[PDB]
Amino acid sequence: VDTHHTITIAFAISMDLSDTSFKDLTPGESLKNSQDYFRIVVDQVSIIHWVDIMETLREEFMEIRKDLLNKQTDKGYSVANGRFSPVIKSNFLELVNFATTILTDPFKQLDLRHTTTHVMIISPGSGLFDVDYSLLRLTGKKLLSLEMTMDLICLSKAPLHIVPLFRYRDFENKLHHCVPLWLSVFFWNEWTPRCKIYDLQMMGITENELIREVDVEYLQLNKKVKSLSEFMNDYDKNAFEV
Amino acid sequence: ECLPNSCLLGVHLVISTHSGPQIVYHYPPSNTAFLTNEEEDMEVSAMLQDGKISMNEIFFEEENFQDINKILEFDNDFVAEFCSPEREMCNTRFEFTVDNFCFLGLPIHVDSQGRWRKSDLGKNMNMFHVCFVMNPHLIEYNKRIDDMYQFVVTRLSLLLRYVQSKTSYISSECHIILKEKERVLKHSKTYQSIRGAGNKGKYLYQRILAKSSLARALTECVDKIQRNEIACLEINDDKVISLQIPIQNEFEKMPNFKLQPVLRGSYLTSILNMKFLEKSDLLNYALLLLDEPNNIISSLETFSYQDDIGTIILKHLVRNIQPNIPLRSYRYLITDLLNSLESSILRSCALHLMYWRHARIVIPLSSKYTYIVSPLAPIQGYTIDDYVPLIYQNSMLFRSKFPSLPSLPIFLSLLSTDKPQAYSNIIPSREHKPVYLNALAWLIQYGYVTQLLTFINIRVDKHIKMAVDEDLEKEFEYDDPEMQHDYTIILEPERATAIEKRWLYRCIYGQPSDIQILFNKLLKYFNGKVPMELVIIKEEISRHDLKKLLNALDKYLIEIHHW
Amino acid sequence: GFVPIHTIFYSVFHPTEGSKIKYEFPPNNLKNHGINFNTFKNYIIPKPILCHKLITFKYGTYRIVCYPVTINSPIYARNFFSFNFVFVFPYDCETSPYEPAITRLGKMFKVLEEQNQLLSKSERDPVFFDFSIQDLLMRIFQDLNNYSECLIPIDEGNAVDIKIFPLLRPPTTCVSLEDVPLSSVNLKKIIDVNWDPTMMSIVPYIDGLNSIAKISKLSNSDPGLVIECIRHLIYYKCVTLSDIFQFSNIYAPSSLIRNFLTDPLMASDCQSYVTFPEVSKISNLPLNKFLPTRSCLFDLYRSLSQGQTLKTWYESKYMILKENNIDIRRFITFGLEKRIIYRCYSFPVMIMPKLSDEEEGILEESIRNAETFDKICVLLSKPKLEVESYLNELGEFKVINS
Amino acid sequence: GPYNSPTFGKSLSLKVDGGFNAVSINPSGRDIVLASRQGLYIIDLDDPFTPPRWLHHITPWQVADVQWSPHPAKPYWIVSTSNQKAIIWNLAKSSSNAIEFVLHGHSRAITDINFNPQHPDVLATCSVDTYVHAWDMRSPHRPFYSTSSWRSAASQVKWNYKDPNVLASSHGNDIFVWDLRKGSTPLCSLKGHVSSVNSIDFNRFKYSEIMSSSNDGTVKFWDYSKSTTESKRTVTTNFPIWRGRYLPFGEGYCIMPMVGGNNAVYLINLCDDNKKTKLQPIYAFKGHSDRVIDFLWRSRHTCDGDYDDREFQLVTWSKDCDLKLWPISDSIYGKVNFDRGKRLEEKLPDYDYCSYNKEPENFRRLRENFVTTSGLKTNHITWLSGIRMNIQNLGEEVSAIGHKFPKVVFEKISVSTRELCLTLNGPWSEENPDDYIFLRISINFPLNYPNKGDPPKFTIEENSNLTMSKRQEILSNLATIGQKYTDSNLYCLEPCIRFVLGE
Repeated sequence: VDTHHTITIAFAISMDLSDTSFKDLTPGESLKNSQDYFRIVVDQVSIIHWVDIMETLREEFMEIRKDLLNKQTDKGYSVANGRFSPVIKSNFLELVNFATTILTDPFKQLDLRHTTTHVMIISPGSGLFDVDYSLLRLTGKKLLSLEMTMDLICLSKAPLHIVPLFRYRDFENKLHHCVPLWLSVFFWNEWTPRCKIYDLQMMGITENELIREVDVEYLQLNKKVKSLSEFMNDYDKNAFEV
Repeated sequence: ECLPNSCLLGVHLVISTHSGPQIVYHYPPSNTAFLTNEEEDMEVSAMLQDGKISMNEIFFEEENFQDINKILEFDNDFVAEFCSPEREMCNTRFEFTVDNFCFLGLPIHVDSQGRWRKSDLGKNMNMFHVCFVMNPHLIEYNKRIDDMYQFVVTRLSLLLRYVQSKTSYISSECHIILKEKERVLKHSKTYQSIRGAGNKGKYLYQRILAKSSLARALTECVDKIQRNEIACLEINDDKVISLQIPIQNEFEKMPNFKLQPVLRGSYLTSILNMKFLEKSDLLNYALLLLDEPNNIISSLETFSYQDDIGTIILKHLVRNIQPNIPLRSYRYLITDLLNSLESSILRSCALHLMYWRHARIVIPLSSKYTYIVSPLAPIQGYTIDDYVPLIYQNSMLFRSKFPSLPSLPIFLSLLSTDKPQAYSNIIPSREHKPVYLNALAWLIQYGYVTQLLTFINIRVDKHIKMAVDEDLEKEFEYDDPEMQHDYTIILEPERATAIEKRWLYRCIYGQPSDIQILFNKLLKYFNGKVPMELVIIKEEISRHDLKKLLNALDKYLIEIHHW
Repeated sequence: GFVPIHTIFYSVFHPTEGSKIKYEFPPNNLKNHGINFNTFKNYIIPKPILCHKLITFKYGTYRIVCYPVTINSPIYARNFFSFNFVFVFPYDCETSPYEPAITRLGKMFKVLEEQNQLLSKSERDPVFFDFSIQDLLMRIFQDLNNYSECLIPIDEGNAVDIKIFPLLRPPTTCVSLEDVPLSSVNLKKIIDVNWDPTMMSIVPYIDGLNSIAKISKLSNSDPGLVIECIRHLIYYKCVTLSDIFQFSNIYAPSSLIRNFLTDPLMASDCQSYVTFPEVSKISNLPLNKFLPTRSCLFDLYRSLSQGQTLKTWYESKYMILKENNIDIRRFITFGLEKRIIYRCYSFPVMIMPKLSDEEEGILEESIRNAETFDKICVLLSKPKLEVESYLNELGEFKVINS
Repeated sequence: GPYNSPTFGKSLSLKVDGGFNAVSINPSGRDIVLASRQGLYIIDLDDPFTPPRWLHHITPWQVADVQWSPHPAKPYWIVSTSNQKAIIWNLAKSSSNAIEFVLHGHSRAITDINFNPQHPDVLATCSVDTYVHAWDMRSPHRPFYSTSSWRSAASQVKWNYKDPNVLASSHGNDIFVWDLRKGSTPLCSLKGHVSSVNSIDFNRFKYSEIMSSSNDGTVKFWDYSKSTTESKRTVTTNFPIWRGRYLPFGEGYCIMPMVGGNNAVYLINLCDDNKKTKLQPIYAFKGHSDRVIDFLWRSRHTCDGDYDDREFQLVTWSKDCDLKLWPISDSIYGKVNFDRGKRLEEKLPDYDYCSYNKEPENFRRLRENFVTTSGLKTNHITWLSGIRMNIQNLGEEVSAIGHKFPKVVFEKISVSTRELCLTLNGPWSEENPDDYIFLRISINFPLNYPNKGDPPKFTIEENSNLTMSKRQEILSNLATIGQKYTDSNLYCLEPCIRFVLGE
């Protein structure tokens, strides 16, 4: 199209500092102990230097694991520690507020050759995010007061629920689901598997240790039945209830 | 997948000369989106009226048409370039995939000496390729391509090689196809008076199919393979070829209904065609026509051209057939027409009928046999492979065929609401017996009703064990509980040990000699695998003899009933 | 599982001598096996119509998978540059797991050649214009033949990350509301944070006796999403469908009833399965008012028959189950799970409170589709007797226990 | 004991079909494990005629490495890679559930696993996801040490024999030496290789010597106490090297090719003073029509230990599904500077010589015989065809006869105990000559079979269908045939079987 843009690419990392497993995380609650990082790869650079932009992006993505997961201990050596947060528990509203930092002041310096400020979020999730309620309210109030369109793009397949989906817990520990108006979700691409089961796709669970433990029940009685025929009749009468 | 799906999208006719490869006749001229998601007028009118031209009109609709010069987003010269390989890649399997389209064929190339076979276009042509385009899924690609190549492409290409070597038939067919293309595109004013490119191509193809015989063979092959049928093709007006992809409609073990779909009406039997086709006595069984006898005669007249001895014998066997009498009794039908030569002819004709979807093999039907309603009965579903239902359609057909009988719901409820007894308990009188046996053959041929066979296993209690221990000694204790037996199922009594064969022969201790003789002759079949209906037929015993041994040996014989 | 690669070679189009093989691991593997590159050189570097397509063809006993790439730019000689990372496999295998890997390898090298001109500059010859290939091919070959995985860095920001995944059959569309799901695995320990919320809700209710309509009502879920989640669990080979247990059902032995005999662990599992943990109260109820031996279980499994309902079978054999402390639901479930018995479905074909308009509409639609009693009972949320009474009110009907 | 083995001083080849990619050996020298996508095969190296024990674990990805546990107190443990997780097998457990615990570490496929020689309960795993994890088998839930190269996938991980907390890993072209108390920072980074390093190996005698082998044909010897850059020696070959290791005896090293090099394992002396030289091997183990994918060593010695007199046998596994045992001569023992017979500074470890190929086994249940076991062996008769002790064997004779007669059904084949039990249908019915009688014949072979004066013993099971006179006639004719064929010191099992049914 011969567009003349200025791209700005920055990484966005949330690091989990606890040793708790991700399977034990409750749906709706964010990580209590976390550290958030931001690696700006390419600054405000015209898109005619796309070769240099891609080179810097690939080099910094290859170096980000050594940058973050190799912490420095004061004893004179480095210990391989740290874990990236999952997408659902990631710092999504913090990333959006990091994006909206640069539009807080209307009277800033003028980019006299460029017009629109468009923010694209590339995520490996499927539009499901566990968020804080007060931060969600503040993020909505800030995004309704400035000229940005957060175009979230998801590198996973489109899920079975309506996207984007935000799950939060209220002041009474009550789970809620909401779809934000200001976020538009795109997906980058016969039956297609639209639900992610990682431990069965990767075969991460050994066959001897996910064998079924809980079985069919033991046919409990009613304490109102004195005959076997009455038990069969009461089972057939209630075989389709609820 | 057990559901039949011939994955064809079309056929080519790519020939090559010294000047270079070209294309001759391809069909259908439809686009990828539809396939994936004067005197000549009088002749073509007479051929359409007589049924000599069988094209598909949906391939030439306005929304389902692509230009004649384009084949699946490729040019004719492009396809003729990459479907005409070198001499090392010719006379062998040409498999070639372009993303989701597989170009499968067996190209025939002339040798270095100039002979087509080892025993203008007649001398310039050195290669022809009847290329078939398929789009199977990646999970069933090997299966679909293997069955198509084994059952259609190889046979058709070898027959074309033979007729080209002996007659030079494809050369003349290509010449008349190109001549008719030139005479329609550049001479006929009817072509210019027809509106729409699709209708122009339809008229052009009608003229080509009217003048060419190879075009009729290829068109009928594609139309009757995509429709999952037997494709009878006329070649050189002297030889016919029958092509099909076999249908999986027989099952010994019950397939999972709600995990792997299976054709509704499939035969859930332990007696199968494929157990006998792969072996190639079969004459101990009886045939069961899959359609009306006159329809089978009409289909079998298209299996040849000269009405030879084989077609006359096969027609005589189809005309005089009964599903209740074994094929060994039909030696007299071909002794008049001419182990033993007649038994061999009967076997070959039975294989010919049961392979080409004409006459299924069954145990000979009797009113004394227990018949149950199959789980695979065509009750649900609009058609055989859907996934007005089939129960009402077949009830209408049953009422039309038998108007003096209760309805198909009545018959299918009388056979599946009580314990499964013999079929003679539904027939009221002996005058109703033949029409009820015709109804039974109709029920079996439609997959509504299968047979419940009897399987016997042998069981030994503590008394036989103690008697065998006493006999071994010849050459708790304060109580006698009668509900604490020490039993034991001898799984294969032929390969029994010394103690277990003593257990079997102490089960028959005080019985008379006829029970002693019948137990010895039938002991090896008491393993839960041989149905007792086949033992009666093979061992030349009667049912009263067998029912005596079941009654005289009750606590020792395990009764197993399945199909 | 996965076929080993036979020969990997990198073919490039020279502007002078045409298409040629640049590098090939193993060395001289094609000439030693009788594979002549000049026979199929026009498919490795074809016309640009065939380029950027997964091309696979058969050459003798070998299957040759390639992704030809052609880049048109005035920097190169003859206004284009063409290469192909070509994989050779045996013919008698399945190259389907390797095709996305080869396609993505070709696309990634297309991106790299369009970006920084990697493969064209790697030739070290200025005739193509106006990091080692051989080491990369060796690493790809041995890592995919030894680990089914690779991580081979080719630059400071680029690496070849290939993992070969198996291809799975798609789930069927025959799953319906009346089917009960049986989880073959412990689904509570597979749940991580990436699961769908619907599937996470469905998991604590797949107990082997709940219908999909019952699971949808229990989890407050729409039945279509439950159907799709059960389909996804079928796709991973962990949930098998079954039938609603009623005493009006008709069970009959299958052709695999002899597998109760010819199996070293079926009968012992039956003994440990079908028995109550204690002396249950059902084993004290009259009909009207040690573990069980494997022979008893087999004799109970044979005695099922077509047209004889489970009520009649249980009232004919109730001292046997009472004395041996046998749970009839667990007995039937174990028989169905080992495929030694099957259910004969009941079909109400045609020739009490006032039923609602939508209720009578779905009843008429179920009747005109020849649906089973189970599907009608699920749709009306009613037992079999109420459905039978409503059908007798509507017309005369016959039942097929197929 | 290990000194009555029939396969240590002899050369032996076994055909193990199934596509096995990894192999490991018991330090006692008794068992050998082969790993595939379908599971584990445990073969007795003193009884190769018995079919190997199959432990089931189905995975679609190719297995990388298998490793026996060298702990003397835990001789039932096998660590095998199952893609991204390592599986510890308990051979005392039954074959249906032989997995004890699984190490859930790396995200990508585990590439190599090694045991610490000083502390055999410590295991280090390296993987494609650029991580080296050190595990403890006492607490096998999380690794006690994690380190990474962050750029290239690992190929091997090896422990130092002397210093018990130094381990090295090879990641592409680079070799990093890790100190277990120094975190992820490497002690040194050996960076002299041009192509990708395939194998790494420490020196058992020197604290700070490592040999390496890469795809360019270069075998490099390092001494990281002196200099991290450059090498003490550099040996160039004409083939890429897949596995290069130091010799367990003497001063020397053993490298094997990757794709070429005549597919022969090469043994090179290491006794001399940067030295870019060529490969001058002493012995080349010729054979192996397809490439060799691993090699092992089999060691036996005296139990008490006063002099160092231990013998070694090379075990190689190849892509053509052949498992070969190579004897080592005293010429090789002298060409390598190996002092056979020396007062020990420390006594050698003693391992139990127990096999593990045999199947192990242990309201209430009533004692019952539900179904006959006899109503419930072509794999054995096809496995015995691949055994070649390099008709010259009893098992080869049994396999040849089983392939010759498909109708004869074998019920018990035991070459080690020299007992055979075969079932057939023979025409020996006095009532009807056309009737075939099921016969059970049990055959016992002496240890001197088939020498003269040592015939096999034939016992026919008591059959009601067989008359006593016909049974005695058949037994006498079988004894006559066995005595007549053992008189010429030939083999008598095919004339006997062809006599019982048929002529």
